Amino acid sequence: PVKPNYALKFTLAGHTKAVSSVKFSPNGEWLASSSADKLIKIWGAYDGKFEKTISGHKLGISDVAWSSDSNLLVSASDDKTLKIWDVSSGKCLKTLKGHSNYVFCCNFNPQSNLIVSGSFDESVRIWDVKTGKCLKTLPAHSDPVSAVHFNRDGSLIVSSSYDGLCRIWDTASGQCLKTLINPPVSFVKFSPNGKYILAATLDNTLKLWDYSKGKCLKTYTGHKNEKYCIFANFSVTGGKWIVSGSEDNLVYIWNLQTKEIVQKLQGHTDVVISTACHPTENIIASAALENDKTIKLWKS
Amino acid sequence: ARTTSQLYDA
Repeated sequence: PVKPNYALKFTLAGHTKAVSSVKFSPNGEWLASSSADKLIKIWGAYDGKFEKTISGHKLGISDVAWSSDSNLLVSASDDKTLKIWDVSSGKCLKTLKGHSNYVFCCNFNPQSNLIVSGSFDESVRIWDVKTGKCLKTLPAHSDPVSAVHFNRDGSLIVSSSYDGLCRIWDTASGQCLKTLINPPVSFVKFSPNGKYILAATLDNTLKLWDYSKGKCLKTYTGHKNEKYCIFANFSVTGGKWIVSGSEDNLVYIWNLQTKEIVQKLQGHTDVVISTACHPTENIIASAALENDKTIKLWKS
Repeated sequence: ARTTSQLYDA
Protein backbone atom coordinates (compact mmCIF):
# COMPACT_ATOMS: atom_id res chain seq x y z
CA PRO A 1 0.00 0.00 0.00
CA VAL A 2 0.94 3.72 -0.16
CA LYS A 3 -1.56 5.23 2.32
CA PRO A 4 -3.60 3.73 5.18
CA ASN A 5 -7.33 4.21 5.71
CA TYR A 6 -7.46 5.30 9.35
CA ALA A 7 -10.89 6.60 10.34
CA LEU A 8 -12.21 7.46 13.79
CA LYS A 9 -14.58 4.91 15.31
CA PHE A 10 -14.83 5.70 19.03
CA THR A 11 -14.03 8.56 21.41
CA LEU A 12 -13.61 7.47 25.03
CA ALA A 13 -14.48 9.90 27.83
CA GLY A 14 -14.03 9.34 31.54
CA HIS A 15 -10.72 10.76 32.70
CA THR A 16 -11.05 14.06 34.57
CA LYS A 17 -7.45 15.22 33.97
CA ALA A 18 -4.94 14.92 31.14
CA VAL A 19 -4.35 11.40 29.86
CA SER A 20 -0.70 10.33 29.97
CA SER A 21 -0.46 6.94 28.22
CA VAL A 22 -2.53 4.29 26.43
CA LYS A 23 -1.41 0.67 25.99
CA PHE A 24 -3.14 -2.20 24.21
CA SER A 25 -3.28 -5.55 25.95
CA PRO A 26 -0.93 -8.18 24.45
CA ASN A 27 -3.95 -10.42 23.83
CA GLY A 28 -5.46 -7.51 21.82
CA GLU A 29 -8.32 -7.58 24.34
CA TRP A 30 -8.17 -4.43 26.40
CA LEU A 31 -6.76 -0.94 26.28
CA ALA A 32 -5.33 0.52 29.47
CA SER A 33 -5.07 4.29 29.97
CA SER A 34 -3.36 6.29 32.72
CA SER A 35 -4.25 9.85 33.72
CA ALA A 36 -2.96 12.72 35.84
CA ASP A 37 -6.11 12.13 37.96
CA LYS A 38 -4.28 9.23 39.70
CA LEU A 39 -6.44 6.73 37.78
CA ILE A 40 -6.02 3.86 35.35
CA LYS A 41 -8.97 2.92 33.13
CA ILE A 42 -9.49 -0.37 31.28
CA TRP A 43 -11.59 -0.19 28.08
CA GLY A 44 -12.69 -2.70 25.48
CA ALA A 45 -10.44 -2.63 22.44
CA TYR A 46 -13.08 -3.22 19.73
CA ASP A 47 -16.17 -1.47 21.15
CA GLY A 48 -14.61 1.18 23.38
CA LYS A 49 -16.85 0.08 26.24
CA PHE A 50 -15.59 1.26 29.61
CA GLU A 51 -14.92 -1.83 31.71
CA LYS A 52 -13.23 -0.66 34.91
CA THR A 53 -11.27 1.92 36.92
CA ILE A 54 -8.14 1.15 38.94
CA SER A 55 -7.30 3.51 41.81
CA GLY A 56 -4.62 3.60 44.46
CA HIS A 57 -1.86 6.04 43.54
CA LYS A 58 -1.59 9.21 45.61
CA LEU A 59 -0.48 11.40 42.67
CA GLY A 60 -0.68 11.45 38.89
CA ILE A 61 0.46 8.55 36.72
CA SER A 62 2.83 8.95 33.78
CA ASP A 63 2.86 5.46 32.23
CA VAL A 64 1.25 2.01 32.18
CA ALA A 65 2.51 -1.30 30.86
CA TRP A 66 1.01 -4.77 30.52
CA SER A 67 2.25 -8.18 31.46
CA SER A 68 2.87 -10.39 28.41
CA ASP A 69 0.05 -12.69 29.53
CA SER A 70 -2.26 -9.64 29.92
CA ASN A 71 -2.94 -10.44 33.58
CA LEU A 72 -0.82 -7.75 35.29
CA LEU A 73 -0.42 -3.99 34.91
CA VAL A 74 2.41 -1.78 36.14
CA SER A 75 1.99 1.93 36.88
CA ALA A 76 4.56 4.70 37.37
CA SER A 77 3.40 7.63 39.49
CA ASP A 78 4.45 11.03 40.82
CA ASP A 79 4.19 9.57 44.35
CA LYS A 80 7.72 8.21 43.72
CA THR A 81 6.36 4.66 43.39
CA LEU A 82 5.37 2.04 40.87
CA LYS A 83 2.40 -0.25 41.41
CA ILE A 84 1.73 -3.77 40.11
CA TRP A 85 -2.01 -4.43 39.79
CA ASP A 86 -4.07 -7.52 39.06
CA VAL A 87 -6.19 -6.35 36.13
CA SER A 88 -9.15 -8.63 36.80
CA SER A 89 -9.65 -7.92 40.50
CA GLY A 90 -8.28 -4.38 40.19
CA LYS A 91 -6.49 -4.79 43.52
CA CYS A 92 -2.93 -3.56 43.97
CA LEU A 93 -0.68 -6.61 44.14
CA LYS A 94 2.53 -4.75 44.99
CA THR A 95 4.04 -1.29 45.46
CA LEU A 96 7.60 -0.77 44.19
CA LYS A 97 9.29 1.84 46.40
CA GLY A 98 12.79 3.16 45.74
CA HIS A 99 12.88 6.13 43.39
CA SER A 100 13.32 9.48 45.15
CA ASN A 101 11.32 11.53 42.62
CA TYR A 102 8.59 11.17 40.00
CA VAL A 103 8.62 7.85 38.17
CA PHE A 104 8.18 8.68 34.48
CA CYS A 105 8.30 5.39 32.57
CA CYS A 106 7.90 1.66 33.21
CA ASN A 107 7.83 -1.54 31.19
CA PHE A 108 7.73 -5.30 31.68
CA ASN A 109 10.25 -7.55 30.05
CA PRO A 110 8.96 -10.30 27.72
CA GLN A 111 9.24 -12.87 30.54
CA SER A 112 7.31 -10.38 32.73
CA ASN A 113 9.46 -11.40 35.71
CA LEU A 114 11.28 -8.04 35.71
CA ILE A 115 10.14 -4.42 35.52
CA VAL A 116 12.31 -1.55 34.26
CA SER A 117 11.59 1.98 35.48
CA GLY A 118 12.90 5.47 34.84
CA SER A 119 12.40 8.45 37.10
CA PHE A 120 13.14 12.12 37.62
CA ASP A 121 15.92 10.92 39.95
CA GLU A 122 17.90 10.27 36.71
CA SER A 123 18.29 6.55 37.49
CA VAL A 124 16.96 3.39 35.86
CA ARG A 125 15.74 0.67 38.23
CA ILE A 126 15.16 -3.04 37.62
CA TRP A 127 12.61 -4.65 39.95
CA ASP A 128 11.61 -8.27 40.54
CA VAL A 129 7.90 -8.78 39.87
CA LYS A 130 7.46 -11.71 42.24
CA THR A 131 8.87 -9.97 45.33
CA GLY A 132 8.56 -6.30 44.39
CA LYS A 133 12.16 -5.80 45.55
CA CYS A 134 14.53 -3.56 43.62
CA LEU A 135 17.18 -5.71 41.97
CA LYS A 136 19.34 -3.06 40.31
CA THR A 137 19.72 0.73 40.36
CA LEU A 138 21.70 1.90 37.34
CA PRO A 139 22.99 5.50 37.50
CA ALA A 140 21.55 5.87 34.05
CA HIS A 141 21.63 9.58 33.26
CA SER A 142 22.41 13.15 34.32
CA ASP A 143 18.82 14.36 33.91
CA PRO A 144 15.21 13.07 34.12
CA VAL A 145 14.71 9.73 32.35
CA SER A 146 12.06 9.89 29.62
CA ALA A 147 11.66 6.28 28.43
CA VAL A 148 12.75 2.72 29.27
CA HIS A 149 12.18 -0.38 27.15
CA PHE A 150 13.29 -4.00 27.01
CA ASN A 151 14.40 -5.67 23.78
CA ARG A 152 12.71 -8.64 22.09
CA ASP A 153 14.15 -11.32 24.41
CA GLY A 154 14.62 -9.13 27.50
CA SER A 155 18.43 -9.27 27.40
CA LEU A 156 18.82 -5.53 26.71
CA ILE A 157 17.37 -2.32 28.12
CA VAL A 158 17.25 0.99 26.26
CA SER A 159 16.93 4.30 28.10
CA SER A 160 16.61 7.95 27.14
CA SER A 161 16.89 11.17 29.10
CA TYR A 162 16.74 14.96 28.92
CA ASP A 163 20.55 14.91 29.06
CA GLY A 164 20.50 14.08 25.34
CA LEU A 165 21.78 10.50 25.48
CA CYS A 166 20.40 7.10 24.60
CA ARG A 167 21.90 4.10 26.34
CA ILE A 168 21.71 0.33 25.91
CA TRP A 169 22.39 -1.70 29.08
CA ASP A 170 22.90 -5.43 29.60
CA THR A 171 20.03 -6.59 31.81
CA ALA A 172 21.89 -9.40 33.59
CA SER A 173 24.81 -7.23 34.75
CA GLY A 174 23.37 -3.72 34.49
CA GLN A 175 26.44 -2.52 32.62
CA CYS A 176 26.19 0.07 29.85
CA LEU A 177 26.74 -1.62 26.49
CA LYS A 178 26.23 1.33 24.15
CA THR A 179 25.75 5.10 24.23
CA LEU A 180 24.58 7.32 21.37
CA ILE A 181 25.02 11.09 21.88
CA ASN A 182 22.32 17.47 22.25
CA PRO A 183 18.58 18.12 22.37
CA PRO A 184 16.58 16.23 25.01
CA VAL A 185 15.72 12.67 23.96
CA SER A 186 12.06 12.38 24.97
CA PHE A 187 11.26 8.84 23.82
CA VAL A 188 13.05 5.61 22.91
CA LYS A 189 12.04 2.04 22.10
CA PHE A 190 13.27 -1.04 20.27
CA SER A 191 11.98 -2.18 16.90
CA PRO A 192 10.00 -5.45 16.76
CA ASN A 193 13.03 -7.41 15.51
CA GLY A 194 15.24 -5.75 18.15
CA LYS A 195 17.78 -4.55 15.57
CA TYR A 196 16.65 -0.90 15.47
CA ILE A 197 15.77 1.78 18.00
CA LEU A 198 13.23 4.57 17.49
CA ALA A 199 14.18 7.76 19.34
CA ALA A 200 12.27 11.04 19.45
CA THR A 201 14.02 14.31 20.22
CA LEU A 202 12.55 17.62 21.37
CA ASP A 203 13.32 19.23 18.00
CA ASN A 204 10.23 17.89 16.16
CA THR A 205 12.17 14.87 14.94
CA LEU A 206 12.03 11.10 15.11
CA LYS A 207 15.01 8.98 14.17
CA LEU A 208 15.25 5.25 13.52
CA TRP A 209 18.77 4.17 14.49
CA ASP A 210 20.59 0.91 14.03
CA TYR A 211 22.41 0.66 17.37
CA SER A 212 24.41 -2.38 16.18
CA LYS A 213 26.21 0.03 13.84
CA GLY A 214 25.46 3.15 15.92
CA LYS A 215 24.11 4.93 12.84
CA CYS A 216 20.93 6.89 12.11
CA LEU A 217 19.01 5.07 9.36
CA LYS A 218 15.82 7.12 9.01
CA THR A 219 14.54 10.55 10.02
CA TYR A 220 10.86 11.47 10.33
CA THR A 221 9.72 15.10 10.39
CA GLY A 222 6.66 17.24 9.76
CA HIS A 223 5.06 16.95 13.21
CA LYS A 224 5.30 19.19 16.28
CA ASN A 225 7.32 17.99 19.28
CA GLU A 226 9.38 20.41 21.38
CA LYS A 227 8.02 20.16 24.94
CA TYR A 228 6.37 16.82 25.82
CA CYS A 229 7.60 13.21 25.88
CA ILE A 230 5.30 11.73 23.24
CA PHE A 231 5.08 8.00 22.59
CA ALA A 232 5.91 6.60 19.16
CA ASN A 233 5.05 3.20 17.72
CA PHE A 234 5.95 0.82 14.93
CA SER A 235 2.73 -0.17 13.14
CA VAL A 236 3.26 -3.71 11.88
CA THR A 237 -0.19 -5.30 11.51
CA GLY A 238 -0.85 -3.85 8.03
CA GLY A 239 1.59 -1.55 6.27
CA LYS A 240 4.86 -0.78 8.06
CA TRP A 241 4.27 2.68 9.54
CA ILE A 242 5.69 4.98 12.20
CA VAL A 243 2.87 6.51 14.25
CA SER A 244 3.22 9.35 16.75
CA GLY A 245 1.36 12.09 18.55
CA SER A 246 2.01 15.77 18.04
CA GLU A 247 1.64 19.09 19.84
CA ASP A 248 -0.57 20.38 16.99
CA ASN A 249 -3.44 18.02 17.94
CA LEU A 250 -2.68 15.61 15.09
CA VAL A 251 -1.75 11.94 14.86
CA TYR A 252 1.13 11.56 12.40
CA ILE A 253 1.71 8.40 10.36
CA TRP A 254 4.84 8.06 8.20
CA ASN A 255 5.81 5.26 5.86
CA LEU A 256 8.78 3.67 7.60
CA GLN A 257 11.03 3.32 4.54
CA THR A 258 9.93 6.34 2.49
CA LYS A 259 9.77 8.45 5.69
CA GLU A 260 7.12 10.48 3.84
CA ILE A 261 4.04 11.49 5.82
CA VAL A 262 1.28 9.12 4.72
CA GLN A 263 -1.52 10.37 6.97
CA LYS A 264 -2.40 13.04 9.53
CA LEU A 265 -5.37 12.13 11.74
CA GLN A 266 -7.58 15.00 12.93
CA GLY A 267 -9.90 15.07 15.94
CA HIS A 268 -8.18 15.69 19.27
CA THR A 269 -8.37 19.20 20.72
CA ASP A 270 -5.00 19.26 22.52
CA VAL A 271 -1.52 17.72 22.38
CA VAL A 272 -1.82 14.02 21.53
CA ILE A 273 0.60 12.70 24.13
CA SER A 274 0.27 8.94 23.63
CA THR A 275 -0.45 6.52 20.81
CA ALA A 276 -0.61 2.73 20.71
CA CYS A 277 -1.06 0.17 17.93
CA HIS A 278 -3.19 -2.96 18.28
CA PRO A 279 -1.12 -6.19 18.27
CA THR A 280 -3.32 -7.95 15.68
CA GLU A 281 -5.72 -5.47 14.06
CA ASN A 282 -5.10 -2.15 12.32
CA ILE A 283 -6.34 -0.19 15.33
CA ILE A 284 -4.67 2.94 16.73
CA ALA A 285 -5.40 4.38 20.18
CA SER A 286 -4.59 8.06 20.70
CA ALA A 287 -4.68 10.05 23.93
CA ALA A 288 -4.38 13.80 24.48
CA LEU A 289 -3.89 16.19 27.40
CA GLU A 290 -6.37 18.39 29.27
CA ASN A 291 -8.83 20.59 27.36
CA ASP A 292 -9.35 17.22 25.60
CA LYS A 293 -8.71 14.33 28.06
CA THR A 294 -10.28 11.82 25.67
CA ILE A 295 -9.06 8.63 24.03
CA LYS A 296 -9.81 8.09 20.34
CA LEU A 297 -9.82 4.74 18.53
CA TRP A 298 -9.06 4.62 14.80
CA LYS A 299 -9.43 1.70 12.40
CA SER A 300 -7.77 1.06 9.03
CA ALA B 1 4.69 14.62 35.07
CA ARG B 2 4.42 13.55 31.42
CA THR B 3 1.30 15.71 31.09
CA THR B 4 3.16 18.90 32.34
CA SER B 5 5.60 21.47 30.95
CA GLN B 6 7.75 21.63 34.10
CA LEU B 7 11.13 21.00 32.43
CA TYR B 8 10.37 23.23 29.42
CA ASP B 9 9.23 26.06 31.75
CA ALA B 10 12.71 26.58 33.21
